[PDB]
Amino acid sequence: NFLFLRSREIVENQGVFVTSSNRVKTIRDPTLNKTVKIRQGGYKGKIGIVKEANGDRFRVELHNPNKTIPIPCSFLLIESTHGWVPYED
Amino acid sequence: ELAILKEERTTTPYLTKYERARILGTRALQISMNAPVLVDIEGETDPLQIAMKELSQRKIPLVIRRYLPDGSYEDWGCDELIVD
Amino acid sequence: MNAPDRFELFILPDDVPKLKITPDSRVPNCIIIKFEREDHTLANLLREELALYPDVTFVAYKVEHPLFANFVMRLQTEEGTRPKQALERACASIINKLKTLDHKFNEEWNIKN
Amino acid sequence: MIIPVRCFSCGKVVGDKWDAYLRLLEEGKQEGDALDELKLKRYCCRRMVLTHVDLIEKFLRYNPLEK
Amino acid sequence: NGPNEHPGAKYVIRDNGDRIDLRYHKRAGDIVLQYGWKVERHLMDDDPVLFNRQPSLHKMSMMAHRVKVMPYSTFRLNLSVTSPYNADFDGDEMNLHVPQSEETRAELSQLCA
Amino acid sequence: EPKVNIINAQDDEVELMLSDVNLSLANSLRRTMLAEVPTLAIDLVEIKMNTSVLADEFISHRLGLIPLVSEDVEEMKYSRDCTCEDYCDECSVVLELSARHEGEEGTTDVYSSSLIKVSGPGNLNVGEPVRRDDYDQGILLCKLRNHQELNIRCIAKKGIAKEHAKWSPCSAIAFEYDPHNKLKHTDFWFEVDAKKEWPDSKYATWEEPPKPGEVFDYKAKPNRFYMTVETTGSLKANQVFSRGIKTLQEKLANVLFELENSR
Amino acid sequence: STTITSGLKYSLATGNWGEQKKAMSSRAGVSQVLNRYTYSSTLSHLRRT
Amino acid sequence: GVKYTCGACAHNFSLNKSDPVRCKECGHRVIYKARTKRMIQFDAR
Amino acid sequence: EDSMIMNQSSIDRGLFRSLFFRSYMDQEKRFGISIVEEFEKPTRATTLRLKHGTYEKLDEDGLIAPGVRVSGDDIIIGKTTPIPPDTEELGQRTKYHTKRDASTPLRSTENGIVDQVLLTTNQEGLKFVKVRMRTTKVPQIGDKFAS
RNA sequence: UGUAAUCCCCUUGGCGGUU
Ligand SMILES: [Mg+2]
Ligand SMILES: [Zn+2]
Ligand SMILES: [Zn+2]
Ligand SMILES: [Zn+2]
Repeated sequence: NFLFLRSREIVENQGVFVTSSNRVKTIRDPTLNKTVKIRQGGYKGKIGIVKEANGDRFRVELHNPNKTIPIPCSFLLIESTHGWVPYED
Repeated sequence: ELAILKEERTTTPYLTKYERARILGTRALQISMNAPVLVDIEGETDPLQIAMKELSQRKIPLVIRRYLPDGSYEDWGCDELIVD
Repeated sequence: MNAPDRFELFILPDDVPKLKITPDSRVPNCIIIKFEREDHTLANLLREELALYPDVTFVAYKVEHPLFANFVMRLQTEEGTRPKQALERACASIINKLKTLDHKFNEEWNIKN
Repeated sequence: MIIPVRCFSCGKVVGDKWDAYLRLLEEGKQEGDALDELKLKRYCCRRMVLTHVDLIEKFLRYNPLEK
Repeated sequence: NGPNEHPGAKYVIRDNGDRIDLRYHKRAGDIVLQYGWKVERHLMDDDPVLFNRQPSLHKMSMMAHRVKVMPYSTFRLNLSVTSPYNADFDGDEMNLHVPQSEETRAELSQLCA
Repeated sequence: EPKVNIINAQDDEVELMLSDVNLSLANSLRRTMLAEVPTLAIDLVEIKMNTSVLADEFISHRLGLIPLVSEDVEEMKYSRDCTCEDYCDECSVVLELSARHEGEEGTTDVYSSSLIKVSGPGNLNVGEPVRRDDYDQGILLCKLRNHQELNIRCIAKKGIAKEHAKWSPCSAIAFEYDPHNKLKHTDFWFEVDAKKEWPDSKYATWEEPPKPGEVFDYKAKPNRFYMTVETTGSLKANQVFSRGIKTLQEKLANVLFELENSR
Repeated sequence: STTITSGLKYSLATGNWGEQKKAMSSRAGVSQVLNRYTYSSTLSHLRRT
Repeated sequence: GVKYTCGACAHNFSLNKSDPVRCKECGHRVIYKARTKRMIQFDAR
Repeated sequence: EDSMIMNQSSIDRGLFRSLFFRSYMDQEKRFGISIVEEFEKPTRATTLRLKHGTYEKLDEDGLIAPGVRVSGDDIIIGKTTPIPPDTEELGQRTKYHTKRDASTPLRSTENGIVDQVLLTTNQEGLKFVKVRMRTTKVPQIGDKFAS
């Protein structure tokens, strides 16, 4: 619960002083690099590869043109060892 | 010594375009850094537009110091310089 | 690289209304209509149909930029007539004209088949 | 490289007339008469067949890379 | 909106000077902005930018325009300004410089416009 | 009030004369036939093997341009408007091509007749590549020599020519009015005499030439339009004309519905 | 055997027509990379002075 | 583990990252990798 | 001002469309009696200072295979150079960096399909690869034409 | 709970593009 605050105004101990946190107030994506297919929207049935997997918005590069597009997770079909699987991989 | 008295000021009484541009830039920066605004804002949000509105009403709290070649200077308030 | 998708010429986004109407207060009884995902095909048809109505005193349209698929139309009628009613009458009249044209073409094609 | 499917200007399908055009030229018909016999009226279409250079016959002379 | 969606932002800069990159941040929605911070937002419409063509023979070869974001990959000019720049559209290229401060933006919009 | 008079009729082109319509209506009809009548064309190519001398995307571009029979495309749905996961039989047609050269001599030509329809909507006459006759080999797609094989699977979708020119049913729509220039809509460039330096229009005999003593008529408007509609074979000429009219009607009806629902 | 081989190869590779240690004051640009953008460009390059 | 094709006789074989780079049957010094087994899709535009 | 208007439908039908090829070269250098470079798919554990691109498109031998779509900054050739090991052998379970990455990434502004991969030996008997990338360039606003 | 990565020569010469 100890915080080590340093301030340039304070000269003692080069501004370093210990103060408890209770006394202060404030001032691995398994589908990455996997082949995917789009099932809805304006890109239905296009094969791509997932590049960014921050969350709920996947960046998929398209094999058909030379471009990368965002897409929601619900719109993807992740390839597996047995056909195409929806977003439960 | 170097300062020139208000009675003997001989520079132009108008705001030159360089002074206008610098004053507007400085005021816009200050407003963007949460300085108090001296005019009522209707619906404006751009700091530059607020600065222009302040300038049109002669409410900018800045002073122009015009440097003569010999080193002496004249201090003109932006509220007493005529703006086109 | 920066080329937009071709389907954006005719596919309407959900948040974009197909047809936005705003009054033009500079002159009496005038409205400004903004058509989205449309071009000269509908605009010229509507304009030349409305230009023949005795109660329409000003009608015009323009496409602001060829790279954006929309056009804006200015309509201004007499005192008695609301402009939107005139627009509806124009649409219905052109529809009837196209219907009778289709019927006559079918008759002629069957005759000459 | 190989005869285009559609005429660039208008869009008439000219890709199915290359063999017939060569057959007609083989029989001694002139190029204008051969193009007329194929019902190519607009000169935009006529330039497609008239000025086509068949380069695939040169690419095919190289030994295939697989077997 | 993030650094890939227009309008968006690339960085958030705190008061102490630390830069928060929005590409590599997993909790971008969990960022609250305090007064005095800086957001390195994308270039938007009506932003003054300095525009230049070489060789710069006279002072009309550098002038400040207002940004309008458009598709495709070329800078676009009204044709009346092709005379001071000595430019035509047979392959010429021109340079664009973005001001990075309120003072500099005011200077561009009030002097070089 | 509008009238239609057909001059020549064929499966691939119709030459007709419109009258008692505005110029704007005829031009809108021409534009609609050119770029807003839905047809069926190959839109995805899955290349399982391609050892020919042509690039994969070269052959894909060539395939997309092959016209397919689009008679019953109205019953078909747009790909983006079909709720089915992936592609079903109600929003896509699957064609397959397999070509190979046997023997160590000679060259094999790959024609569009080799495109075989595998799946599609039930009992709908769509998807088959257009053939001039029963013995027409079709569009030349590629050439092969020994040990070169082409094995692809193509998917055809419904679209309009606004999105890509491969969905255009028409080739070139000749359009013409006022052969004798009575309306003075054009001013004729000339060196000596403008009358004998300009060729006569092909419809010049369909209208009486102006009398020598006739004055200009400022009350006249273009009234008779001569237009020829040529198709690529995916749709018949009458089908193209009727579907262009129907598409224009649908567009106007949509505008009317938007207006009525706005209030 | 390395002397002549390396000298010829260096002069043809870099275009400096002379010894490798006398690169300065030697006539440069004698040898150039063949332009293969199109057939006419190659033909023009092969007949240049 | 990965297939290869000779540049002269077009003979398929494989290498184990330790064999000399050479065709087994004609001794050519230039070999090519084989096409990937992934799906290749094009937009036909 | 020397611009021109082009027909979009003619462009769609293949007017002035072209094909673009670019080749990349790399080879294994010899620095000493037993210090050689190796074509391999480097791992995040045994190598240090990796490129920010993706290595998932490389095969077992460190070379991409033809027919694979590539984007900017992707790694098309995987190469590592040996480095004298540090004192990490203290308590690292074989997971200590012995090699440094020298991979070849695709150019940042370019993308396409891997067209053909060539593997052979140089004059010195070391491995030597060439990778050719293919893409199609369609005319668009700003492209230069001339009569 | 197994948790993913941040870095690039220099010199020279040639060939070009826009004026
Ligand atoms: Mg120029
Ligand atoms: Zn043509
Ligand atoms: Zn479906
Ligand atoms: Zn061999």
